[PDB]
Amino acid sequence: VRFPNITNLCPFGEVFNATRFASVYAWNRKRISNCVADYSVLYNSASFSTFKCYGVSPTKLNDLCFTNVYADSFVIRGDEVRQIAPGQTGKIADYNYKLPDDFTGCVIAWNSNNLDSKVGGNYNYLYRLFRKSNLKPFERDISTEIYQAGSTPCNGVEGFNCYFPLQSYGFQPTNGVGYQPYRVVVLSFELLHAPATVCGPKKSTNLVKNKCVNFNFNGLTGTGVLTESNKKFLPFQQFGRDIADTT
Amino acid sequence: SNFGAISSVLNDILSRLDPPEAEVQIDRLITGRLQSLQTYVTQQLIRAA
Amino acid sequence: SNFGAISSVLNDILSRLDPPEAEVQIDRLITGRLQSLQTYVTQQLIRAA
Amino acid sequence: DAVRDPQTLEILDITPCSFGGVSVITPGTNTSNQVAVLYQDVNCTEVPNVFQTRAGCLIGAEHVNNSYECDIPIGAGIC
Amino acid sequence: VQLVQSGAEVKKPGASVKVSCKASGYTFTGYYMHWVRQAPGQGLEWMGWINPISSGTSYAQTFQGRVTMTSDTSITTAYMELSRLRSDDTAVYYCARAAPFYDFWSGYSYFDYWGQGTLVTV
Amino acid sequence: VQLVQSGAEVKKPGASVKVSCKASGYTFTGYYMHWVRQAPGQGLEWMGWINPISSGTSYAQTFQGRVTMTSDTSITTAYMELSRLRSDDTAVYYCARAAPFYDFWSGYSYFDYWGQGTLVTV
Amino acid sequence: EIVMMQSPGTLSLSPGERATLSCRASQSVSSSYLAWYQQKPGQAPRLLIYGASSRATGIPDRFSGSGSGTDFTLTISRLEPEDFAVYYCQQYGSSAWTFGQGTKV
Amino acid sequence: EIVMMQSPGTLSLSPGERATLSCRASQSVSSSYLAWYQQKPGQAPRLLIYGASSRATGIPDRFSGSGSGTDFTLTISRLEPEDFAVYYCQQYGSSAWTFGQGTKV
Amino acid sequence: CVNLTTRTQLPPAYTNSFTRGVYYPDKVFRSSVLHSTQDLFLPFFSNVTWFHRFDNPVLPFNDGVYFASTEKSNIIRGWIFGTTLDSKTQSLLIVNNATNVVIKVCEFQFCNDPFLGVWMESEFRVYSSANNCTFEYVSQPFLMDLENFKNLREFVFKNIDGYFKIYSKHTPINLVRDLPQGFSALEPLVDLPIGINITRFQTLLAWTAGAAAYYVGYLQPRTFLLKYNENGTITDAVDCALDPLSETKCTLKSFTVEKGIYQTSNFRVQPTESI
Ligand SMILES: *[C@@H]1O[C@H](CO[C@@H]2O[C@@H](C)[C@@H](O)[C@@H](O)[C@@H]2O)[C@@H](O[C@@H]2O[C@H](CO)[C@@H](O[C@@H]3O[C@H](CO)[C@@H](O)[C@H](O)[C@@H]3O)[C@H](O)[C@H]2NC(C)=O)[C@H](O)[C@H]1NC(C)=O
Ligand SMILES: *[C@@H]1O[C@H](CO)[C@@H](O[C@@H]2O[C@H](CO)[C@@H](O)[C@H](O)[C@H]2NC(C)=O)[C@H](O)[C@H]1NC(C)=O
Ligand SMILES: *[C@@H]1O[C@H](CO)[C@@H](O[C@@H]2O[C@H](CO)[C@@H](O)[C@H](O)[C@H]2NC(C)=O)[C@H](O)[C@H]1NC(C)=O
Ligand SMILES: *[C@@H]1O[C@H](CO)[C@@H](O)[C@H](O)[C@H]1NC(C)=O
Ligand SMILES: *[C@@H]1O[C@H](CO)[C@@H](O)[C@H](O)[C@H]1NC(C)=O
Ligand SMILES: *[C@@H]1O[C@H](CO)[C@@H](O)[C@H](O)[C@H]1NC(C)=O
Ligand SMILES: *[C@@H]1O[C@H](CO)[C@@H](O)[C@H](O)[C@H]1NC(C)=O
Ligand SMILES: *[C@@H]1O[C@H](CO)[C@@H](O)[C@H](O)[C@H]1NC(C)=O
Ligand SMILES: *[C@@H]1O[C@H](CO)[C@@H](O)[C@H](O)[C@H]1NC(C)=O
Ligand SMILES: *[C@@H]1O[C@H](CO)[C@@H](O)[C@H](O)[C@H]1NC(C)=O
Ligand SMILES: *[C@@H]1O[C@H](CO)[C@@H](O)[C@H](O)[C@H]1NC(C)=O
Repeated sequence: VRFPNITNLCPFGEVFNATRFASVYAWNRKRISNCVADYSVLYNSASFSTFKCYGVSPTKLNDLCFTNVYADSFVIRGDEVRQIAPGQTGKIADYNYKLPDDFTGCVIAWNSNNLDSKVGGNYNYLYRLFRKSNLKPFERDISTEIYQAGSTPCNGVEGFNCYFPLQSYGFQPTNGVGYQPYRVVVLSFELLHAPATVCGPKKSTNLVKNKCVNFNFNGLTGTGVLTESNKKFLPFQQFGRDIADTT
Repeated sequence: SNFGAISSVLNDILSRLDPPEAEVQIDRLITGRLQSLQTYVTQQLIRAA
Repeated sequence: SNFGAISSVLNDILSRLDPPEAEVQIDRLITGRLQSLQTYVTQQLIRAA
Repeated sequence: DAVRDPQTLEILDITPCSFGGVSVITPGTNTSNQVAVLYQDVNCTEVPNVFQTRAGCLIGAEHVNNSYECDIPIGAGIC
Repeated sequence: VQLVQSGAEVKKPGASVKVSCKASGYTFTGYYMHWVRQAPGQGLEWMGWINPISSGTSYAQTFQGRVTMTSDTSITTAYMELSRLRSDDTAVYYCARAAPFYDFWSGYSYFDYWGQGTLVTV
Repeated sequence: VQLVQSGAEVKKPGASVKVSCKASGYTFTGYYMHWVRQAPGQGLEWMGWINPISSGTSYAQTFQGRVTMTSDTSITTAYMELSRLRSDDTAVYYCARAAPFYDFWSGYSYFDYWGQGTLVTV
Repeated sequence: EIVMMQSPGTLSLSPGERATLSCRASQSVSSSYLAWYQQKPGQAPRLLIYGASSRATGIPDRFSGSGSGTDFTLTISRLEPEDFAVYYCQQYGSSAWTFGQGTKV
Repeated sequence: EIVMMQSPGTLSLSPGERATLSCRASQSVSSSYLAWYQQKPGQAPRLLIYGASSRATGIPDRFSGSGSGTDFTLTISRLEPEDFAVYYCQQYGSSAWTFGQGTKV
Repeated sequence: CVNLTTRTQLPPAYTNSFTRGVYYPDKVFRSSVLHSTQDLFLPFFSNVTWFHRFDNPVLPFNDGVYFASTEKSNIIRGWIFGTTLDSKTQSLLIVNNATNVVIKVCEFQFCNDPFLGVWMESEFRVYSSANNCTFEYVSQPFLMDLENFKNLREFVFKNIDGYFKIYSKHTPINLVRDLPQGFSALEPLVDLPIGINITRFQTLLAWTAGAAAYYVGYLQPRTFLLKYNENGTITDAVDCALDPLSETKCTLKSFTVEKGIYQTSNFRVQPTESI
């Protein structure tokens, strides 16, 4: 088993215990790279109500390497948590935060009623209610242009068939669970044929040559015999392929 | 070829997914690879003739 | 033939469904049409012989 | 292959837009990089030394009245 | 659902008056706040509205250029500010709740909740 | 969330005192019960904790071997039993609620609810 | 603009009896945009009927409405002392809310 | 073990004014483990600030906290009669909860 | 900022891209093979816009761009990328000054005639205001020499899936007036993880004019057959959409075509109206 000899941990906690979460219409994105990602901490936690992985299993995350991890975060209403998934429709899935159908990542959510609700109502959390068309996966739209519902141009003015596109969640401590705020973190795992920069907490072993071994090179796995090569890899090339286009 | 699978590489499917999901992706590769192999053999039987 | 698809007509599948659903229906037509075409070619190779 | 128009009850016939295979006629690259192209079972009025033959529209080859032994077959007696 | 208005005000002609309306029991930004005036012995007159989510407004032509409507969602309160007052403005001012124009059913066409009126004398 | 403690006690040196703390308004077993002592004119001192789900404990070294903490989930009540009392133990004893050590956010690092203190004189 | 006219200006009847109030309009009004309000002396108006005929929440079944076009009515099947108040018709159209002059019961 | 030190032991100011209290530590403290409590005479302490800067539920926006390392503060933007109480800093580390000596306002 | 007005106004020049602009499409070593890839490439024999003077307006940035410079005295300094370039949106600035290379993705308010001046470096008049920094890099300091062409530098700029990808190649050149004929491949230089909307870009040059010229082409979705030699270097390529012979070469997966007739594609009349 061979992984880059890095020891710094990934700033996941910095995403999860942030004082302020974004509105879903204007969700935040943090790029995570060049670090060790321990996902057992997040998964084995008793604090999350939702922890759903798509594309990967939650118990194999620590054996994987990714080129990049994105951590998207926002607050939504409890009933809308089901919309943060592949293949969903609804006001959040369509106008605020869209996940691709081939999404690889984990959706993590927890009830944050004790942080985000106010007695008179917390009106700082917004969602897009109207949009001319659905969002593309991972698209943001933070405009406040008046939505034209009819055939008559609005010219920036609200009125009959002219709507302000955003609306607030009136988050109150007395709301039922489906109306309580949830903090959502979506971890998107990018996999392209490039150096991996985010790897789980795997220990490396000594390199063994001229013997049949089970190997794992920065996420590349297989069985074979490792020998010294006479191939001239260019400084940027990480692996090679045969005529058959196999490693 | 993926044949509809998330990956053409069997080891990658197995490194990411657990059996309840991995089997679905593997079935797609088996169907395609079995079909490709059957095509090869049929052509060799005709060519052999 | 539908081959399990909602329609034998590719344009009708695409006029009603979005890609996340259309692809499933299209895969059924591709599998069936590809199989039908392979059957035709195999018979022509044997017949040609 | 036919449809009745929904506003005026006219019957229209529907045919596909012209299509066909495209074949490239070439001496090997050891001799020349000049090529001729055959639009198979296509009219020379549909495609855009233009020779219309049974095999299709042959463009880039000069048609001559001198017969020779067959070299690169086009089809329908034409090489 | 409650709408609670400020107490009575007495102003000189040419002055300006501000009448608050505190909302509770509902999502403040989900509704429009309208104001309706009732001069003594008269019927009801619509003045205009404020949409708290965007602070969007519309005014009746009668008060257009005279009244400014604002709101503050942090305290779920609507304000009417009527300037250049005249004796003809002596009236009871009510705040009223109505649905936004996007309501599928015409909830914007009527006022389902009213605050207690605030008497303003000029 | 309420924490309700027993009334004041007066003991002779060498005696033992038991102070109850009844919890309500939350899942009892989801939190640790901590005890904090405050001698007159002094600051607050942490004594230890009891985890009701397992009756697991930890004590401050100062009271280790002197205090026993128990609980009874059927009546959602925590107990402190402080033995071998001395005059230096005259203090107000508070029960306090904190999250268990598995809380993702450090809810175990602080006390969010306190009962009324119980004065114990020795 | 549109004139909203109610009739009679004053209705006079006894408790226990039936009352009908009418609202006429210069121009045709969608039934969905017609509403009725009750204003007791010293109190804010409260909604009775909306959409021409639908009762507002908390309104007794004694109240009903109907109408279309230019002609709408409010009917009280049986009156109680509380019903001897001023009733208003209100309508939405264009971009404005128009009230009638009110009828006293 | 770690010494928790607050300063000044006594603060003196008038209602309507601003106050700042400090807590110093012998050793570095994660901000996530620092908390402040208010104790009015005759009452149990109640949480104000946790995680160095987060307000506890029910705490007025007048209270805020900040700090890192060995240096933490509690600030009251404007004082009311209720704020003239004893404030404590508390920290978690190791396997124990340590309080400062308290400062009186 | 300074507006330079002493400039002759001539129309744009155009040149032939020949077979330039090919880059390594991936990070995998392969050798003694012909590999077919679909990516954004500068089409062979494409129409390249050619600039000299102090010529450097804002140009479009589309799917990606190809940039090349011919110099004898290091006049080229760098590039500005963005959507509006006036602090309203995020923009990318890459500059090579006398002491180092700096890359910054701060919100900049750019000059409408940005430039550097120089033999020693002195003036720097690229932007005024700059805040809202999201990314920055500064290269280890070095001293740059500020005094026919000798140096050819080629760059490819792509903006895909959050990365601004820079590929580059340096070779000698020896002409007075043109872009060379021949083939070389551009190796990746850096992958910058910057999620910037780039639709426009501008070139920075370093009163008098120096001796330099630059060329701008545009990348298109094309299929290329790339020839890798024994050491995994791309030594040749076929643009499969250039002409019918190239199409045949791609179809047969070879750079050599034998005498014969090959079916390489399918002709189809496209619809012109929607009824
Ligand atoms: C928000 O969360 C971060 C990170 O939290 C960490 O990762 C999560 C996924 C969970 O596993 C957490 O339990 C885990 O702490 C906080 O920053 C980090 O806090 C920890 C714990 O105190 C620090 O560890 C200590 O480091 C010191 C050296 O300075 C050692 O002497 C200690 O023995 C111990 O190992 C860790 O270094 C620190 N990391 C960083 C980058 O600061 C963050 O403070 C927190 N903020 C709030 C308000 O809670
Ligand atoms: C360079 O010239 C441009 C115009 O091409 C100047 O930009 C204008 O500045 C005036 C103020 O003097 C504004 O009112 C115009 O709206 C601006 N026009 C544009 C297109 O932005 C620019 O200020 C000049 N720069 C310098 C240093 O002189
Ligand atoms: C080349 O660019 C670099 C990067 O901006 C310049 O280095 C900075 O110079 C400023 C101004 O004196 C300093 O405050 C920064 O601390 C420097 N940054 C670094 C990393 O050292 C450099 O001065 C520029 N060179 C020239 C000739 O203009
Ligand atoms: C509408 O369709 C009917 C079909 O019966 C046809 O007779 C009529 O002429 C059409 N009108 C127009 C304007 O096309
Ligand atoms: C093909 O080209 C080679 C030179 O590369 C030459 O030696 C050979 O004779 C040529 N053969 C034919 C048939 O032209
Ligand atoms: C091509 O079109 C012409 C009419 O312009 C017609 O006379 C000729 O026969 C057609 N040829 C073929 C092959 O269709
Ligand atoms: C062949 O000869 C005829 C005359 O008999 C002439 O009309 C025709 O154009 C010639 N064709 C070619 C290809 O030269
Ligand atoms: C490039 O396009 C322009 C505009 O049509 C044209 O004038 C010029 O000759 C073309 N140059 C080349 C090399 O194709
Ligand atoms: C940075 O962007 C925010 C908007 O997200 C804006 O409010 C802020 O003023 C910008 N910073 C500066 C220095 O302009
Ligand atoms: C870049 O900005 C333009 C507006 O000038 C917009 O139309 C386009 O969609 C934006 N591209 C992206 C990726 O946001
Ligand atoms: C490969 O590299 C070697 C140097 O190790 C060189 O001698 C040889 O000519 C190169 N081969 C090719 C095809 O460039």
